[PDB]
Amino acid sequence: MVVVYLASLIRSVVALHNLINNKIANRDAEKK
Amino acid sequence: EVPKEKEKEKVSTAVLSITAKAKKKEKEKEKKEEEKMEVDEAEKKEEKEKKKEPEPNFQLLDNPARVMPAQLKVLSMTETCRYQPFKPLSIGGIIILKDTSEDIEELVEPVAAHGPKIEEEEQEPEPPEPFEYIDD
Amino acid sequence: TQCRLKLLKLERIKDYLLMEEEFIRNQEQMKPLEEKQEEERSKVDDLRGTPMSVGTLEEIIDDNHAIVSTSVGSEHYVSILSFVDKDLLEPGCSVLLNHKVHAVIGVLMDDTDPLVTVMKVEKAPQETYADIGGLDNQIQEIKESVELPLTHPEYYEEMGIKPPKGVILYGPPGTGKTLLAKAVANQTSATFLRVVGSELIQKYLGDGPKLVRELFRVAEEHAPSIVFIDEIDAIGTKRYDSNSGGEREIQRTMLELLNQLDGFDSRGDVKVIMATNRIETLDPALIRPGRIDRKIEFPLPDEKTKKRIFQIHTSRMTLADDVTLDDLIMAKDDLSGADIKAICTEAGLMALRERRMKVTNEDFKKSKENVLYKKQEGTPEGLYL
Repeated sequence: MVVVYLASLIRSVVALHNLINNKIANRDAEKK
Repeated sequence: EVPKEKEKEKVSTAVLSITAKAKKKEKEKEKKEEEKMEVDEAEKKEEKEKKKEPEPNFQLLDNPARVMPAQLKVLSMTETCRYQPFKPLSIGGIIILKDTSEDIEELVEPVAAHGPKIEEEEQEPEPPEPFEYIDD
Repeated sequence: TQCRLKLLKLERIKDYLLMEEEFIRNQEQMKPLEEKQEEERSKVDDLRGTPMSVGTLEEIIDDNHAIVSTSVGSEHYVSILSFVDKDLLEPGCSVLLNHKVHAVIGVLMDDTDPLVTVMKVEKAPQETYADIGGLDNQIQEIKESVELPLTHPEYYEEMGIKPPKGVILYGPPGTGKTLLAKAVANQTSATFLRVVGSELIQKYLGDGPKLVRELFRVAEEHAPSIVFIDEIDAIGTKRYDSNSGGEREIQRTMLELLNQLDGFDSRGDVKVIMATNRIETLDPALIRPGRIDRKIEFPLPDEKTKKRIFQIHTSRMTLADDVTLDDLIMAKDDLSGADIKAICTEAGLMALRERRMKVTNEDFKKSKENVLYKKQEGTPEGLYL
């Protein structure tokens, strides 16, 4: 339980900010 | 497509393509000053192609084409410009008074005869034409 | 240099066109082959039965049988049926048998001996002809004796009677006895089998008469041929034991040679070429003619010959036009081919120490005084003798 949670804590900032840029990209990408 | 006709055809084009490529490596005629006539070749043969990717609004979304921009009238008795299970959605489409058979009630959803508007004319409709009695 | 180059460039390019043209034939281009041969293969493989168990075809019986020895370990008396004819099978070859029930399906493949693979070395001399000059008279003789009765039948047929059956190349090393055997063999393109004499005396006993008869017999099958027996001095010189030295070992090997060459068993127009550095070890019966025919003797190089012998060594290295040949003839003379090789090596050796990576006159001169002394020293000087 500890091991996963530590990996999660470093990843979090990266993963959560990026989401908004990828989200927008996806909707447009889907059409073609 | 039918497989058999392609197989004859493929062999022909291909054998040439590889032979042309053989001629390209082979150069002697870098040095020359010919006008006396007999050759007047480059003595290399090559080939290439380029093609363009596009084709307009292939599929609306990832799923099939369905509704798309630009509008058409399609006459009845067409199935080589058919109605589809992808076209219930399409029907309506701000229909004109030039269609004398236009909506008056809902949709039929997948196919059936649909409401024809109260007719004052028969210019747009076409006279009877069964193939029933000429079959035998 | 420039004169050669246009043709060289063109030859490599002609060969490129040849490679590339093969690819188009196997992949696309067909006319007799088609889809049809593909199916012929499938149909034949399934009837034939994969795996095919190897056999060797010793002989064919015309009634629809053949005598096969299966290579697994136990032999079978098969029928010749299925995709082959009696004549289509060939003796001393590897054949395909149907795995389920052995009938001989056929010969696609040939069988090479285990012996021949080791013995054999490729034909071509590293010193080109007319640059093994120096005893130039002698070089010609071998071309006449071994090469010619095979190359040109005209003289022999008019001359009549038995042709030659060998040559013996003898005398001090360095007069190029190996280079000569390889030349004639190259020219004819007769399978060149090569064995050192020391293989004739090894630890196991009777290996000598055994190897030599098998070697010859294999030469007759793969005929026309040249057998080279390199440096037969070892017979007496060597021993791994008492039985491996001594009279029994020496005799058996000599005795085998006598029967093999002209005797009852004979040989065809297959030639044996012998290199020996001592005919002291060799008998008067293998120096006897008509199983040796012309013998070639090389004497010590003469003063004039020595300059031509020196040129050959110089050609393998870098070509001299600054070596004084007179100094070499003056310092030593009536010393072997091996002495001219000794002057050359020592020059190369001093240059190596500096990391000079050429030889020049200077390297030859500096090394030359020590080498002459050294020749005498090679044989014992003791304490002060």
